[PDB]
Amino acid sequence: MRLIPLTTAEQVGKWAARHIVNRINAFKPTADRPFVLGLPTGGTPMTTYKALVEMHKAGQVSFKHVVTFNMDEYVGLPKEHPESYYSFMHRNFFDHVDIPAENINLLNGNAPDIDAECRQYEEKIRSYGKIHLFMGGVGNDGHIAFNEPASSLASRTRIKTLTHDTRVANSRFFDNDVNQVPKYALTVGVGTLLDAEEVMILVLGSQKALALQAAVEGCVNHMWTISCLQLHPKAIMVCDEPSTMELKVKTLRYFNELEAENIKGL
Amino acid sequence: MRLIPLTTAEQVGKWAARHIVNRINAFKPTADRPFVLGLPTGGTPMTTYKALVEMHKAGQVSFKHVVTFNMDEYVGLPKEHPESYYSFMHRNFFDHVDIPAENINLLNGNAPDIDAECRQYEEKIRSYGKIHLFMGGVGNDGHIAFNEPASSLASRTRIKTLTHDTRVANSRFFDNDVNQVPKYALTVGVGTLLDAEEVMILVLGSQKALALQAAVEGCVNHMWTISCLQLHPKAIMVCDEPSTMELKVKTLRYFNELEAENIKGL
Amino acid sequence: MRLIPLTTAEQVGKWAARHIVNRINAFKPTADRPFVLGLPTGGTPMTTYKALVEMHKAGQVSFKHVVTFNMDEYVGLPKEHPESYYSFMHRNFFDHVDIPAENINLLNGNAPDIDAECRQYEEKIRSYGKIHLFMGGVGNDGHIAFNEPASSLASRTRIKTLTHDTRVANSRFFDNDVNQVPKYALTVGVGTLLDAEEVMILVLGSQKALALQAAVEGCVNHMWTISCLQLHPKAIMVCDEPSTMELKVKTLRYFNELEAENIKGL
Amino acid sequence: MRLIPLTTAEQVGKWAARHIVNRINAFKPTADRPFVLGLPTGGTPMTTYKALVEMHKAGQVSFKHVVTFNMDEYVGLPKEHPESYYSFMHRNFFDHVDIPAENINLLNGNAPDIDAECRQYEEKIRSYGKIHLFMGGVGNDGHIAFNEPASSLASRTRIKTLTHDTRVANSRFFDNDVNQVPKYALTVGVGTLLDAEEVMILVLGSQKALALQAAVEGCVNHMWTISCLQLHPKAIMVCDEPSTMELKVKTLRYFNELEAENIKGL
Amino acid sequence: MRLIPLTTAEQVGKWAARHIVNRINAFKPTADRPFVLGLPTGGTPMTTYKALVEMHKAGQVSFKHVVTFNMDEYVGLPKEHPESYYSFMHRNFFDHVDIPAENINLLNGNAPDIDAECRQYEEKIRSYGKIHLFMGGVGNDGHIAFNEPASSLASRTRIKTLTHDTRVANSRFFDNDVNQVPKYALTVGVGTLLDAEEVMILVLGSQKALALQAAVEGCVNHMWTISCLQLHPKAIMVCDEPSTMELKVKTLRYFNELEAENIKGL
Amino acid sequence: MRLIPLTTAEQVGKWAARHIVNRINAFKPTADRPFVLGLPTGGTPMTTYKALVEMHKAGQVSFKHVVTFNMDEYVGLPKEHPESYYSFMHRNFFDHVDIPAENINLLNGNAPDIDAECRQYEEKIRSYGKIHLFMGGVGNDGHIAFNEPASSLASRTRIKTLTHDTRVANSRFFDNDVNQVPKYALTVGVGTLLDAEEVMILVLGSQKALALQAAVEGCVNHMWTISCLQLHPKAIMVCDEPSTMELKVKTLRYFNELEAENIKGL
Ligand SMILES: CC(=O)N[C@@H]1[C@@H](O)[C@H](O)[C@@H](COP(=O)(O)O)O[C@@H]1O
Ligand SMILES: CC(=O)N[C@@H]1[C@@H](O)[C@H](O)[C@@H](COP(=O)(O)O)O[C@@H]1O
Ligand SMILES: CC(=O)N[C@@H]1[C@@H](O)[C@H](O)[C@@H](COP(=O)(O)O)O[C@@H]1O
Ligand SMILES: CC(=O)N[C@@H]1[C@@H](O)[C@H](O)[C@@H](COP(=O)(O)O)O[C@@H]1O
Ligand SMILES: CC(=O)N[C@@H]1[C@@H](O)[C@H](O)[C@@H](COP(=O)(O)O)O[C@@H]1O
Ligand SMILES: CC(=O)N[C@@H]1[C@@H](O)[C@H](O)[C@@H](COP(=O)(O)O)O[C@@H]1O
Repeated sequence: MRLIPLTTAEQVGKWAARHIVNRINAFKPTADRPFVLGLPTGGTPMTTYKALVEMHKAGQVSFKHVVTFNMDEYVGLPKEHPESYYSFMHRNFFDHVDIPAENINLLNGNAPDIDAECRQYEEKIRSYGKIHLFMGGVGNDGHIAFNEPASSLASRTRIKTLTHDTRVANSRFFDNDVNQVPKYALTVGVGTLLDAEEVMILVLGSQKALALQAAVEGCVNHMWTISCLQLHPKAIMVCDEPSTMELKVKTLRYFNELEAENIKGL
Repeated sequence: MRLIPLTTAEQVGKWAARHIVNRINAFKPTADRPFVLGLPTGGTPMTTYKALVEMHKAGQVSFKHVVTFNMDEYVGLPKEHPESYYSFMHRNFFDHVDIPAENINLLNGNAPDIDAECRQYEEKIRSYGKIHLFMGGVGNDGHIAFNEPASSLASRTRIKTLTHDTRVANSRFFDNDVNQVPKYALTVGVGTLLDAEEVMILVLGSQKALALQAAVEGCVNHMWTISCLQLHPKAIMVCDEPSTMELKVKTLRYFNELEAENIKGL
Repeated sequence: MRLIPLTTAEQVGKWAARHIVNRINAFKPTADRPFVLGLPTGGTPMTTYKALVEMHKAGQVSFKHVVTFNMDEYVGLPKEHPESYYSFMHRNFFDHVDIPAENINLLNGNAPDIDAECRQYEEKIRSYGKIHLFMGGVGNDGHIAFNEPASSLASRTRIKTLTHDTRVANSRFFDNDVNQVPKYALTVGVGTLLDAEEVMILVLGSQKALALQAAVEGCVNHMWTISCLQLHPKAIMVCDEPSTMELKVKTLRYFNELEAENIKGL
Repeated sequence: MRLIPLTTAEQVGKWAARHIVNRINAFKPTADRPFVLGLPTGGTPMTTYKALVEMHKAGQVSFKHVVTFNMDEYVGLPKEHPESYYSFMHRNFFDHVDIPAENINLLNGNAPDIDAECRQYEEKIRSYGKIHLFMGGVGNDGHIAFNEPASSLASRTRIKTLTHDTRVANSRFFDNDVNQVPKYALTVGVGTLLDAEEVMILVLGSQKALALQAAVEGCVNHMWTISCLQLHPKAIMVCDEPSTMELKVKTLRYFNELEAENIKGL
Repeated sequence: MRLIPLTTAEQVGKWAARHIVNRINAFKPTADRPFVLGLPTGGTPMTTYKALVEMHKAGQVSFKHVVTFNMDEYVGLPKEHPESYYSFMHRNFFDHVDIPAENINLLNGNAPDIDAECRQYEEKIRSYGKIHLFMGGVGNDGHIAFNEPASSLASRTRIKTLTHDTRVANSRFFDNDVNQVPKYALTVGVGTLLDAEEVMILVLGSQKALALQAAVEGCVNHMWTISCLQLHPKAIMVCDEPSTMELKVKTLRYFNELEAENIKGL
Repeated sequence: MRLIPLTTAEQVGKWAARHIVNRINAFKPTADRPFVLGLPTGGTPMTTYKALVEMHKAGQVSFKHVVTFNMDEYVGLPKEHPESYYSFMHRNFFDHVDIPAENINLLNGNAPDIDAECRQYEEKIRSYGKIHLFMGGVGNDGHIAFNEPASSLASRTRIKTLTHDTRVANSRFFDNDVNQVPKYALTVGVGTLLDAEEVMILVLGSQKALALQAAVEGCVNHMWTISCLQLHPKAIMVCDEPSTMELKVKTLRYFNELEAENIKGL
């Protein structure tokens, strides 16, 4: 696992965007061989989306040949609701880039047949082969996507019932009313993520400090699903300062020496 | 992982039996495509066996097309001994149902070639493809089948030496004489169980409270082999009240909200 | 997992050598079907190398048909340096046995293309199929090979930056000057080791007590990479007395009863 | 320790306030023998001060012979500042009760000699002899009063430097500008608190769930000073529902039945 | 702390009983200066009372000038009930020794004013001044006397409500009917115990293995009140073999060599 | 607790030595009111004694009215032996300062009645009244003085039997022959230490990293007696860089800013 210890969310987003652009550009995607990118929503990826749009506008990247897959979506939330994940992704990313509409994949939380929706979603990823880079965040309770505590570390895309705390946390976007936050969501499983070629998790803020420690210094367990990355051959966690506060001095020292050159864009 | 928090062993057995019957019936087994069921012995599955026999007698299930595989068997215990696992399974289940004798699989603890016995057992499961549902219990020390502490989480069917505590625990059936409990047993491995399509563990009594916590809230480790279910994509633990006492309030609250409808047979 | 609780490093080496000889002899290697052995360096395997040379001289084993692969090698250390792993292996083993030079595999820490070196190394193991028995030691911090804390449990052969503590520990061989210990090394990954048919770890001295406990009684985690053996279907740890001091009385009692006969060569 | 498991903050306040009134009335304070009360600030005791004001107005209690001591005060913040603990206390409590100015004892955070201030404060308590009941809350990191992690469990009243985390927590009352909150504060020590005849801690909210677990289920340590209550002969923890989420089912079960009759008052 | 590692309960009793006799005889009790002895009930001290009776009959000790105090007593159970601690003590000890009735002090669980009872009890001890040796056992959850988990480490003699687990444990003496065991009990507190000049705890059985580990290797906390012995200047733990199974090899090693000569008495 | 985070042992010594001088000079010792100083041996305080000698020679401090007490002494080792703590103290400190022989108090490990020795020692301290400052180090397993793991947190001066590990640690001064180091030692107890008005512990080296974490972040327990400082009202830990490697980033951050001005002295 690589851990990039940065100072601010701004730097985090600049590092992540830069890494994505480099993967894409080094890959040289075509219409017959596209780059498959997995994406998250939430407050965490905002700086990364901001920097990506910039770079695109500056002619640094083209998503003309990039296929995207999102991690999850709320169940029973109208697609046009400002807070639906479909809305988020268009408002903050899709509307500003040159990605073909047929290249965008999102789960339908209003699918009449939930199981069919999830299976087809997995079948859609398979037809492309694999996700080259899956970007994500981490929940306060250590959840990756909506794979809440007690989720199988070998789980696939399926419906999950949101923890009360996740709902309270997400009430931010629902004018602080937990009663308005959807109780369920369609989400890719831990095994789905483990199948990605590279996984990049963004960690920002003190609220994630415990989740980072569980991920870095904790053991593999299903209560903190982010611990699954210990089993992934190519995981990177990009962090800011407050999120590293629960780590041991030696752990951070090691990562600091490691990424010294790699983080000095300046 | 799903955890069904019930109150009594009676309810546990009624839930388990019901789940098995539904799997079988929904599967619609034929002679060319049989349902493969993995089974345990011990005090734990008694209520489940009781309810299964009932349902069969009431014409709710037919084991005419069900192939069974048992988890383990004592080494060096005569097959006719009342306490041999072969005896247990016939006395409490086989004698009362319409399952063909050629459809029953049990390990021979008196096999002259222990390795040959175990290999053939694994070869027999393979010829059928896979075990559709493996039912089991959990030991006080967290063992699944006889995969005692320090057993490989990728182990296959093999011979294992019983822990002293397991023997003392099992002395119940040997008129409380530990000296009469077999020191060894042939058992399916953790990897053998992980290969099952669905795994259903029954947890009953306060003696299992620590094992349940290790399974639900603990990390993956080989000292408590029941933790292997965290790696299984389809595990269910059916519990009574005393076995949930070591769990965190939040953990039980989550599972209670989850199974509210699913447990209200009434 | 099997754990052989011996008393001295001498006995440890005699047990390990004996086990290797038995594997080789029982295997009956030919030029068309050679025995593939993975090997370590460091202070730990000295007694085992000593006993192996003896047995060979006594006509008990022939490495004429054995292919070897070493775990790691220092980056940027001249091959002729007495402390290079290449030097170690020739000085303490190769020079004294009848193994063909074309049967020896070592990583080139001076490879101009580090990635190419590591990939080819993995390709070389694959061409042979698999490593039949991989012998190794364990670091104070729980590292297996140079898979330092925070290494992926699914990692392959690659370059790794040595922890400061590992360097201080290895300064023994560099006349106690940490500044002389190479900062990097080419090493086989955890997944590379997990792929071996059998893994035998030698644990000697009180300095390894914490690493042994992490391995035996701890949970699977990437901070203590030796915990990966819990996932291996055929691991054995051969220990002396001081290295078992952190284990629970019950754990050692179990292993003592288990290996009573198997360790009484006398 | 007694732990009163309630559902709501309103209930906590009603319970706590009734407890104080009962103790005072049983004591029968007079001019020569006043009842000494220790009090806190923060959002936690708001419902309690409210209820207390209700009871006084209703003629249920009089503070005419109650001497009070507050836990702490910010250093350098002007007395008349709306957020000084002096203002909080008057705005929320003193302004509505019949307590004579003589009886109010608050730490002077703007004293010329901070060392002398703290010492005279401890002297004040001693002069009266003993604080009969000390009410307080608990910080998110378990700090009691301003005895931050790593404070001595035998500490007395002194100047203390706040944890960045505490400042972030308190920034709420300073328009969320961490730069606004005072870096230092005068506070009673853990020893001062342990000297109190009875200690009642109010726990409200999910943010305090870890602190509550540390206090009830953890060991005594100076990182979570709230754990010092395990050494107190008369300690009570009054909690609302979300604060008990990290406790064990058995832990909450025990307390629920103990306090059953004691909370049915409604 | 001293820990006497023995093999059998008979040895524990013989050791413990010799210790008491030695202390008494060294003390040279008289009418004005009696030796004060604290005593427990339960299955644990059976071998000790037996040995003690043997020694007295043999003319080795006399209790004519020994004042005794028992740890606890069930509330509401009639004195003459075969299971009241009053009956246990007489049936098993007093009936066979020369202790005058005056010297026997037991808690009256059927007193009209439970509060007054506990207080007078503490007064009794103070009148004599000090308990020279307090013998006791440890519950499965580490409770000492009836100071159940969450009791204050500074508690005094008071009424206590038993844990459901304790009641299940004690149901043995009530024909295994949990409904038969008293929900309450008067008991000496942890403080009362810590006031004893010397405390000797007998640990027998596998059921006490976790409690013994908590006491010796755990931290001080009120969940396992037996941990309070870490703060005692003169504490001894006398154990049989299965009770030491959760300790570390090094822990038991240390104690074994310390007590080597001390237990060879046979 | 205060923790002074320094980089080098030289800095630790300079800091610690300045602290002692400051305290002495502020105290203004005289013949009737001497300053009582507790002192340790071992490699840890070498830089401190050196600095102290420098300051005395420079006319900054005088020990003419300082009474000193040492923590411990080997039993059975002749006084004049180069490694007796008596020799260490004179060779390294007393020989260079103006302290009169009358003022030196060392434990006599070759006394005819070890019990009487320890008791008179405690009497010596009491006669002076109080040790104003006790300087000491911490063992690798966190033992303070020779109060090895499992010593009472309320212990007094007594004979103690060393842990094999401690002997291995001290064999350095006995030509690395463990057989050379004394199995027993007279030592001040944890209680004796807690009675000191102020306790300053010097922590140097990576070998002490776990002990430092136990002391600062662990719970109070008798396995790591250094944890007793959490109950002390005036404790200071002076550390070099590698000793802080197991602490949390936040823990070291806190202390760094507290002591910022306090260590800039250089
Ligand atoms: C409607 C609903 O919420 N269904 C989910 C199911 O999809 C999931 O598989 C299981 C937990 O299992 P997992 O997290 O291990 O997949 O919980 C619930 O049954
Ligand atoms: C006769 C006997 O008891 N043999 C078992 C062996 O079958 C098992 O493989 C090993 C533990 O390994 P495992 O639990 O990881 O398979 O212990 C013993 O050697
Ligand atoms: C030059 C160097 O040191 N490169 C390594 C890289 O090879 C390794 O993959 C990664 C940790 O990841 P891993 O331990 O999980 O493979 O750390 C560093 O980036
Ligand atoms: C100005 C200031 O912040 N002073 C405090 C001091 O009062 C306190 O004693 C010590 C920690 O110790 P304690 O928390 O154990 O008293 O830290 C700081 O030096
Ligand atoms: C009737 C009854 O059960 N009373 C006890 C009380 O005596 C005890 O003080 C408290 C717990 O506190 P302690 O264990 O810390 O004294 O719980 C209960 O209220
Ligand atoms: C000769 C010898 O080694 N005596 C000590 C004794 O002095 C000490 O009190 C006890 C442990 O108790 P403590 O460490 O709690 O005092 O162990 C040993 O018996």
